[PDB]
Amino acid sequence: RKAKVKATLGEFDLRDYRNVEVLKRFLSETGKILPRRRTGLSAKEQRILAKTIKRARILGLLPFTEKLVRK
Amino acid sequence: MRRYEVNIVLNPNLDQSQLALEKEIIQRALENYGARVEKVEELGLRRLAYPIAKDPQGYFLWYQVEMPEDRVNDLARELRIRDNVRRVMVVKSQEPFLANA
Amino acid sequence: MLTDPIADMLTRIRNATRVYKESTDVPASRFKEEILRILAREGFIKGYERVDVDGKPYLRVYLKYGPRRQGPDPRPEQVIHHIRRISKPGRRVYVGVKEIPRVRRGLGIAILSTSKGVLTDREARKLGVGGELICEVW
Amino acid sequence: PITKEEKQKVIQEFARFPGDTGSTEVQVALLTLRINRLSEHLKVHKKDHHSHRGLLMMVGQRRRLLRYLQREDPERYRALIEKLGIRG
RNA sequence: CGGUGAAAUGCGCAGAUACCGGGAGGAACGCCGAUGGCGAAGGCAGCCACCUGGUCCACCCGUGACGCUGAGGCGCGAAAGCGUGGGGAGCAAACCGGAUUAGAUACCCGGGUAGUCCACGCCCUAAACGAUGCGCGCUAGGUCUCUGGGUCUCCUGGGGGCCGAAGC
Ligand SMILES: [Mg+2]
Ligand SMILES: [Mg+2]
Ligand SMILES: [Mg+2]
Ligand SMILES: [Mg+2]
Ligand SMILES: [Mg+2]
Ligand SMILES: [Mg+2]
Ligand SMILES: [Mg+2]
Ligand SMILES: [Mg+2]
Ligand SMILES: [Mg+2]
Ligand SMILES: [Mg+2]
Ligand SMILES: [Mg+2]
Ligand SMILES: [Mg+2]
Ligand SMILES: [Mg+2]
Ligand SMILES: [Mg+2]
Ligand SMILES: [Mg+2]
Ligand SMILES: [Mg+2]
Ligand SMILES: [Mg+2]
Ligand SMILES: [Mg+2]
Ligand SMILES: [Mg+2]
Ligand SMILES: [Mg+2]
Ligand SMILES: [Mg+2]
Ligand SMILES: [Mg+2]
Repeated sequence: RKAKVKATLGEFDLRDYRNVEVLKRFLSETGKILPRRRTGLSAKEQRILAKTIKRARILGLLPFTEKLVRK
Repeated sequence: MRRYEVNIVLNPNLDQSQLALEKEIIQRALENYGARVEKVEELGLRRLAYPIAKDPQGYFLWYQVEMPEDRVNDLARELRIRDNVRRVMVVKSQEPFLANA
Repeated sequence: MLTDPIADMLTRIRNATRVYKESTDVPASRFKEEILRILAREGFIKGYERVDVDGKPYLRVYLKYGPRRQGPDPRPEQVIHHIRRISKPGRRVYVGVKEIPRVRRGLGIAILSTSKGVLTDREARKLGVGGELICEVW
Repeated sequence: PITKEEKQKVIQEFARFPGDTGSTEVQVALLTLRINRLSEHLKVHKKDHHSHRGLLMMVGQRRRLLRYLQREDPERYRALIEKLGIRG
């Protein structure tokens, strides 16, 4: 239990593909859509999120991929 | 008929009197294809996550319209001809799924 | 779908008993209740009682067992050791009187459907008639 | 698709008496709809082999209902067929 | 440079590889992604909209046995493969060359045509597998999971798994 992104957030719309400030938090240091293990999301939730992020990337708002910066 | 959500992304560099004219030509395609507009949100411009059309920003339009179903596809590739449009994405409206912890 | 409801009845009783159920319900039917009426007399079941499941006609069959046993498995002797359907749909089995059989040297039953009723092998052979050979029991 | 409003007007058209949400005639009717509606889709989409499957099922079902009605009340069978133009 | 156990064939001073920017093209969709879902099977995963099948739950409203199975028939049917046309990045039967080896005539490496891709028409086979026909009733429970409903501690449907009563 490193940190669950379900808790660090109030309530939001999972079908909202424009809410970058939320969505941003379900991706990794790379653009990669986090695993349900780190998202804490339901089984149904994760599939919905999944599509919303895809929609939003295609819109230009979220990244397909990043580059890992050795921090 | 059905209700949707028209998204459009334009390039950020349009001077006011040029950006005004894409907003009208949009609104006349809409007009044209039965698309009755319910409400609009100009979010202006955000910074993108990747270079769409080589430039790092993009100008954003949103339109909760009410087309007749079977013409939505025309509307889109009719919106998308206009050169200063970098991306169009129309999408069926759906009730928000809420989540917390 | 359901095709033999008398099979279904018998088999309901069979499976019930093997788990030592005290009783099981079976969707009702003038006929089935006759067969049960027989099984009652001959002591294979304590009796049946007509009941109602969700306003649906049913027949509560109350099963009968042996006494508990010693040894490492104590599940009572069965009373209905073997119940089995003979005439089935898609092969009916009619028997003339001088062809009605004997079940287990007289120790068992054959239940017969005749124009004079639902009879046991003995009951039928006494009234001098035969008919459809429904099941055998012991 | 078929909107509720559309289908309801079919129902009321064949309804054997005020409120009959689903007699034989009605079932055949609503089913006859769905079939033409789907068949038409299949003239355009000859590759939707999977949806054709459901069409046989719909058709075959329609036959069995009619088959029943023919035996049941042979008059209401003439009526219902003519009033929908079937068997051909 | 590439490449293997090592290495050569190959490519490179007509400037390759590595690096930045521009463009064209094809084919497949990383993360989500599961030991998950859907489908009658073959099979089906970027995103969107249109057209469309199956299906589950609640209400218990309508019909009133209208049901099940199914020789033949008819339709679907992975991959390879055939005909015509288009397409061709990557891959890659045959074939060409490098190595290995007692010999390779294969396994390894560098090439490469069919093919793999689209449409249309054929082909109709499979470890087409749950190697388990379809439909219905009956016969302890535990646990994990996808998905409905409730007076949602728990109760109640439909799927998917593991463990087990009786039995086999
Ligand atoms: Mg005789
Ligand atoms: Mg380059
Ligand atoms: Mg080319
Ligand atoms: Mg399945
Ligand atoms: Mg398979
Ligand atoms: Mg009712
Ligand atoms: Mg009646
Ligand atoms: Mg009635
Ligand atoms: Mg059938
Ligand atoms: Mg059949
Ligand atoms: Mg084939
Ligand atoms: Mg092929
Ligand atoms: Mg070919
Ligand atoms: Mg060719
Ligand atoms: Mg050689
Ligand atoms: Mg090779
Ligand atoms: Mg090659
Ligand atoms: Mg039910
Ligand atoms: Mg449940
Ligand atoms: Mg289950
Ligand atoms: Mg087991
Ligand atoms: Mg055992």
